[PDB]
Amino acid sequence: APSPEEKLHLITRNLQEVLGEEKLKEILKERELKIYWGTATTGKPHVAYFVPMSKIADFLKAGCEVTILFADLHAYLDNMKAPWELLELRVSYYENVIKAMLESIGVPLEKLKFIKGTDYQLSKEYTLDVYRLSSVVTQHDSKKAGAEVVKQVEHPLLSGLLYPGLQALDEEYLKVDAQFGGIDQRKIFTFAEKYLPALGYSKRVHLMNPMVPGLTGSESKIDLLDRKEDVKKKLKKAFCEPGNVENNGVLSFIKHVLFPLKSEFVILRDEKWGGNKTYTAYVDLEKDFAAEVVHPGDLKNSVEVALNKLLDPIREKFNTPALKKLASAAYP
Amino acid sequence: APSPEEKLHLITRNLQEVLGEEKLKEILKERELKIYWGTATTGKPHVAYFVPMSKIADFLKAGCEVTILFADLHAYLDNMKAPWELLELRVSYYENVIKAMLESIGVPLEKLKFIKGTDYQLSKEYTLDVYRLSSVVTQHDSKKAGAEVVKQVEHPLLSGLLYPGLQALDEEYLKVDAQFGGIDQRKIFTFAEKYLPALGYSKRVHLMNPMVPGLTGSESKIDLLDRKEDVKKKLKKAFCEPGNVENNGVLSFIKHVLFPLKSEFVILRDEKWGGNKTYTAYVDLEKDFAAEVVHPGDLKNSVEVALNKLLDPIREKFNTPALKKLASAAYP
Repeated sequence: APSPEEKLHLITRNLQEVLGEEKLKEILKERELKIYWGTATTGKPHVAYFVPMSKIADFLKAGCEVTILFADLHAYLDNMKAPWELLELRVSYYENVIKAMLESIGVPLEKLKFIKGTDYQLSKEYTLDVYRLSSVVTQHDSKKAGAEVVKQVEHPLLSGLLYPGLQALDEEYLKVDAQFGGIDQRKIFTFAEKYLPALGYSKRVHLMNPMVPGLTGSESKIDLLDRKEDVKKKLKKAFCEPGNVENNGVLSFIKHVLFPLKSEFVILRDEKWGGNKTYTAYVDLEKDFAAEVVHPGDLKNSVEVALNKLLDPIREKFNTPALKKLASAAYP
Repeated sequence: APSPEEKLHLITRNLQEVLGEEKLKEILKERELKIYWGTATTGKPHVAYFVPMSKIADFLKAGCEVTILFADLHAYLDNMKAPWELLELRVSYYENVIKAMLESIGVPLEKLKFIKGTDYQLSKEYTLDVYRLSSVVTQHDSKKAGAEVVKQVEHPLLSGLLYPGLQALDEEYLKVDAQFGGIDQRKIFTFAEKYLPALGYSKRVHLMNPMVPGLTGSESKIDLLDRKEDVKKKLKKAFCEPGNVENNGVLSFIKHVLFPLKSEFVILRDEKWGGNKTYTAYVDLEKDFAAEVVHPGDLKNSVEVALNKLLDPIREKFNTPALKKLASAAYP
């Protein structure tokens, strides 16, 4: 063990949609799945970044080979004045924060690979394939395909129409069986399934997470390096309506990040209201929240303790001289 | 000699339009002009190809450094099934026919350079600049810019929007001061003058020939290798209306190809109608044609003799075993 059925469950739990189940099962009967996930390197990640990271951890725990693609070429093109280093210092900050996050979750990293787009997206073979793609991709499909995902400008750039085919070719050049992302990427993924065969390449399996509401919703966001006192204050302002299970950023963070750690979640609650309870199925926590026997305040306190456990080793790592230095440069 | 004024006259005679006269004169006060001209390598050239070749000959005679860019990458992308070799055999046919044409005109070739697009259009620096261009070129300007020139399809390809910026970057990567082409390329040329500075590169001088009506007008066309008997028959079917000087493919071929050889043209005419006459100014031939004292038949006979003089060494070169072989392969 784990068996092919167990691997399939770990790979696909919590996803909104799977494209390519037939090929996914054929691969898992024989060998480990190869998957990539792309990240931008521009913003400053906050605790929402744990939602894709929780699936990356699942893939690693299932035995998959996981490549994380850092989009540095794209980052430079959306801010060409944005000085050289600063872009690659931010790539380096993202690489170090992802490693720390996965170490905190607690998964084996031997099969995790980090690649930068510029490592190969300017190579002659890849560029020739981009030209081939431009000679079969209609201008329509590229906008259609990119109908969301591409930031929407008034005088839109050519760059926008190139994005979908570059993402498709990354599947082939990273030599993976599958790409993971969000359901908001669905039209990019179906574009890749249509047009890779035109170039003689295989369509890939596509794994799509839901768009998970933010924890604070339901700067102002909890940064991965925020200290305990600010985690505490920001979570106490989090929206969390009593009995609301359908649209609740606190429950969503438990479903997608905290419950999966050990397939359980501890609610901290005063003895007066029943004392602590350990849930072994998310649906059971949902039922009690909908019944209003788990109060929002207690839900938030329960998330605060578990989240601070996840953040503690990351904050400690980033307070060493070498990473404290990097964080300041990447984000003056 | 020749002086800067003489070079300017040879470079710009017969053009429809010059963009960049100020920079052109500044360069010719100091050094030789560097110019490129691009050619496709797909069709089978016919005698109309002498119209751009006559300007290439002028540039060489003026002392310019001339680069001819063979668009082989573009040729492959518009026919990817179109087998490898066959595309490059056609590049080789075009290289050999241009050399023979210029040798027949009689110009020095020391400063003529042949480059294939694939020699550099897949290089990392060039590709990065293509991505930079895509991040400043609006999708509008590229279609606007490409409003003619790009073959017009119903479900148009992305490839079409890339063409104008690739042509612009060729100016920089070929390290020229100027690009020559047809007036039908004007919107591509003004695109290059707008967007090269965005990348930190200089705008170029642009030299534009008119769109010259075909000789036969005014397969069915005279191929550069057609034998004398077929030249004769095809020219006798050429349209050439008596007294018509404004739209006359026979007069246009004389203006753009034959008169420039020695800045004269001999009309062959029977003694009954005045005998032969040597014109030293095209306007003088135009006046006599408009006066109907040069008959269409005599105009055509005069072109037949001069054209067969131009074609004779080309036909002889292409009848050697090595070039006869190449012609058949390039065009089964």
